[PDB]
Amino acid sequence: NLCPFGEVFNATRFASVYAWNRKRISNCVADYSVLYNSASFSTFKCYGVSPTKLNDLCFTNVYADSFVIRGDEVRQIAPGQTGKIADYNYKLPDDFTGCVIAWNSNNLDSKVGGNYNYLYRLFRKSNLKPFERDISTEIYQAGSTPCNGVEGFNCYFPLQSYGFQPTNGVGYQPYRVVVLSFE
Amino acid sequence: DIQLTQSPSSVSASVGDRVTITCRASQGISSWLAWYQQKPGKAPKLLIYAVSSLQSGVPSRFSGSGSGTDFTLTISSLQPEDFATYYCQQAKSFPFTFGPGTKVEIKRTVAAPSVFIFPPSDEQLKSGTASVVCLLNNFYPREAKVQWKVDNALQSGNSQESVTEQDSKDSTYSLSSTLTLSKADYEKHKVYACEVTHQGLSSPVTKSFNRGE
Amino acid sequence: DIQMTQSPGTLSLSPGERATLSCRASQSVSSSYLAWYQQKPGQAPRLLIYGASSRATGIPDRFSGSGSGTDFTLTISRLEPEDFGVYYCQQYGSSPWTFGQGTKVEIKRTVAAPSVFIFPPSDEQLKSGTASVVCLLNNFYPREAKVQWKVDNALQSGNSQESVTEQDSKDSTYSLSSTLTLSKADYEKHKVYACEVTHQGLSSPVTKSFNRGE
Amino acid sequence: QVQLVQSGPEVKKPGTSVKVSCKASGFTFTTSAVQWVRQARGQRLEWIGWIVVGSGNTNYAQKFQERVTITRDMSTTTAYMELSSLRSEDTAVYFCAAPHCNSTSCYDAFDIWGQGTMVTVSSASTKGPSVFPLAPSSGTAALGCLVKDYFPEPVTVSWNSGALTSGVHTFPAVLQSSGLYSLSSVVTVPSSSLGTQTYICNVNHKPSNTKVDKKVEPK
Amino acid sequence: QVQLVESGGGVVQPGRSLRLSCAASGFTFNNYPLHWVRQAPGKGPEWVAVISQDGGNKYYVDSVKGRFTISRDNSKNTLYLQMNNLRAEDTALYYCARDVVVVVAARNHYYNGMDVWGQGTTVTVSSASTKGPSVFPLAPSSKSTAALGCLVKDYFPEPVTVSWNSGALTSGVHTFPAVLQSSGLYSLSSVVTVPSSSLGTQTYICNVNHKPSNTKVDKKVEPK
Ligand SMILES: *[C@@H]1O[C@H](CO[C@@H]2O[C@@H](C)[C@@H](O)[C@@H](O)[C@@H]2O)[C@@H](O[C@@H]2O[C@H](CO)[C@@H](O)[C@H](O)[C@H]2NC(C)=O)[C@H](O)[C@H]1NC(C)=O
Ligand SMILES: *[C@@H]1O[C@H](CO)[C@@H](O)[C@H](O)[C@H]1NC(C)=O
Repeated sequence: NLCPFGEVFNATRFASVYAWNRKRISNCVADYSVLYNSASFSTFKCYGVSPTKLNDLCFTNVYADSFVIRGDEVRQIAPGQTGKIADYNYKLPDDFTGCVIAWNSNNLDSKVGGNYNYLYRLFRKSNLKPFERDISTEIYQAGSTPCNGVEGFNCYFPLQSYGFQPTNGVGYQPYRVVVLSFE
Repeated sequence: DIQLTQSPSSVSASVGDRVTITCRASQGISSWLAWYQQKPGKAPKLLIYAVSSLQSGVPSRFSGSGSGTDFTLTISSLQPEDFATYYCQQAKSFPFTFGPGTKVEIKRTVAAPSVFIFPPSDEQLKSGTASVVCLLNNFYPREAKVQWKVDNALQSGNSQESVTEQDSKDSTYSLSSTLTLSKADYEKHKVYACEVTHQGLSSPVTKSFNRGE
Repeated sequence: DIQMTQSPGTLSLSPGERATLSCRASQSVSSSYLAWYQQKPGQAPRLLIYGASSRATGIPDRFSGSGSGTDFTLTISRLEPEDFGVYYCQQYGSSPWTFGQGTKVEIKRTVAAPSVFIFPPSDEQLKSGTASVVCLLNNFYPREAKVQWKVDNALQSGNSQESVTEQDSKDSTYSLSSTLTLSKADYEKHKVYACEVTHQGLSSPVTKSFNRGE
Repeated sequence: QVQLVQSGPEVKKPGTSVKVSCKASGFTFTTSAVQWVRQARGQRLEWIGWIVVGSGNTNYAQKFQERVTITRDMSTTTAYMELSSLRSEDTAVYFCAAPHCNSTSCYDAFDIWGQGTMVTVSSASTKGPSVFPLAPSSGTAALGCLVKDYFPEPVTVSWNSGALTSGVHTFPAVLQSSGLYSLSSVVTVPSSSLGTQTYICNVNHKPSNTKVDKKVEPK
Repeated sequence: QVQLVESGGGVVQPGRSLRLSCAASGFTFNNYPLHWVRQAPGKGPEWVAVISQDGGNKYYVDSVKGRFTISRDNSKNTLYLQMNNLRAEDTALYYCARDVVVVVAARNHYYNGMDVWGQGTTVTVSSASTKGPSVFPLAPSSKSTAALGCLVKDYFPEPVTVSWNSGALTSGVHTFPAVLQSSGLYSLSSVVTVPSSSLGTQTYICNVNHKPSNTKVDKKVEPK
């Protein structure tokens, strides 16, 4: 009785951070020891549960949230963080019990001239609640004058493209992130 | 260096048919692939970019799909101005590589080639060179095999072929094969023949002549 | 592009009067995307009114705004001495965010004739091989003034340049400086150098001259 | 201090490029926008283009689509304006303007403005001015100084080291066909004081480090 | 109209140089990167080089790396390809093309294909001397609809133009593409199918025109 970890980490295409995808995993034995021992994963950090002592633990359900950001933003996928991703795209609660795994995906998600497939929310009037998912494309009204669906001064599109390039700095290269939560 | 392979290499379709062309990449290239249409004597024309984004002006009967290593170009109802060679190009990294192309050919009835052989002219023999030409006129399909035999001796490496584009009137092809010998070698033999095997011919057709007569 | 035209070109008004400036668009524009700016010489533009009728922060309440569509108005109820400058209107709704050509609000005054002075080229400059004769028109109103150089009764053209100061903050007059430039060779070929000044305050053109040497 | 500070004066040869900086302060740069406007000496305001700070998206005018590219750097809270292939027609003063915004909302107009950046484009070289005296003619008399042949702008002129201000007119400089500037500064004084009051104009030209104090004499 | 016109091609010996130009009009030139694509006779297109909008980035295929140099003059709306140390495998028709700029969320993304192509300019790298063709008759057979034609043999460079009876005879004419022989000269055949009855009562003249050598040869094709 194994798990779909194979098709979640080694998936062909990931989702944008603003439209983060969630896979549900309930009752299947897994070996998180081959992942902690892997140099492929640039980030393996767990909260509320030790990353070493992980295989013994048992919880009723496991959620696998996956998305793509850039390297400088991987520090925001943690409880009590602030920034573009944490405030407007993906917020982890303070009492989050799980792990955050990330690896550099430059060879897959970067294109010469810039990739147009991965977006991130740039404007929002209020911060996201923990595990909230916002995919609305409403024109952000930054001023008092109401936008009527048309962009302009103080009327901007809420989503922006990363424009991933292979020549970008490693801080700006694409990173695929997988967030495991245990309830 | 990203390679691209297309299948099939040729397609014989008719007006209204649903034609699908595939493009396979040696590595995953996400949604960064384009499709081009090219007619003889003209620059390539962009039809689709980003897998499934129809270029402005291209009729909606053209469509595209795919992701990663496999991509598809579909023509719902083929129109007469769609018979051309189609190429797929990836844009993940430089160098931008193209596919080998797939030629969309007009389907028609099998027609056997009319075979004619021509001895070298007397004026050319005065130049010290002899050229024997074998003409395959108005046939279908394009596939054809020509063998030169000099006194029943099969030749190899001393002939060149040339095929016309598909005819705009009868959708047939024409082939011209030239055997080139020196005047010394040409006058050492008597019988010159080109044996033509073709799909419309139940058996190889041979046109010959005897040097002089 | 949307063309913005302003009027008047120069608004000559007395301190304490009510000023009215106009801003015209070549097509109907949103009232919430028009602004009025004030600019003083050597300074950056300063936002006065935006949204056609929304006073900016710190702008006095004597500044007002009205209009809709293609016609807009900037009204100053009581004109203060610190308000005499240049005013621009810009629409920032449809790109490009075009500006108007500007309206100069000057202090109106009574006609004052200029005091005219002529200056021969200094002996130090003559040592350099070039001669510069200067004609000063001092403290006059209105700004319009005409200077003609005459060298041995020969009217000059194409060898002179003018410069006008901003309106004075105390007597509301302007000053003009015109420079005639000749080489040392051509300067010594003539004897009488004079500049003729024509102005509204002069009943007839005034001529100030000097004799080369004496 | 809701501020918007720009680069210093620039003097470039024709055919080169200039990049003017514009740094924000007081408000949160990340959510505002910055437009660029130029003004030639004595001309109107010409809108060049604007940029959204958060996204970097740009809109340019037709007349600047070819040689201007507007950028920004949210780390250094600064926006830039690159002007390629300079020519004499580009000699003007360039302003940057932005609405001040907090973390979520913006002002409804361009209320914050920069001090302005003057860009001079010509083949001229730095040169100090030659100051010649405008002597008074032999109840009120006029005298002054001729600040001739300098580059680039500007010069500053004072009379009696700042003591004499009444009746002083320092005219704006004209650009001669030689590429150099000429400036005259005059003062009107009573005719009686000509023999018992020394008049000295103080000409300072910072680009050439020239400090000339010239005394005007009644011949 | 959006248009790209290239020029500057021609015949050149191996090891020597050539400079291609590309004249653009109908679009803002400096907002688009530009590609050079070549296509050998009978083969598919091969991307050669690209240059960014401002000229700061340049990429080349390994085949031309170190020999070719791409450049652009945004003030003149002109693209250039400087070809040095040319080889035989450089012979192709050279197009200049405009980059496909994908816009998502008002952001531009470059290097996504080529949408506007030029007509192409031909370069030919060969050490062969310019030579007009010999025109030999392919006489119709005695009894073997009959076929006759002309053999246009040994000419350089491309192309020739072949008409029959000064263009009056067009029905049934097949002018084949030329083959490149091992000698470096081109050979070509142009044939026509006619009724056997007309062989003794209708002359057939093929007209071969070769501008590079300033030769026009007309050959009378008659039965033996
Ligand atoms: C961020 O600012 C908005 C709007 O502020 C307006 O614009 C500023 C430039 C300044 O001129 C303010 O005086 C303006 O009010 C704040 O939103 C406003 O909040 C008040 C609170 O009661 C409300 O009455 C208004 O309707 C709101 N207006 C808008 C346009 O939202 C907002 O609270 C500020 N946020 C923070 C964190 O300070
Ligand atoms: C991913 O693929 C690698 C091989 O490339 C394999 O070793 C690894 O176990 C895989 N992991 C998952 C989670 O699919």
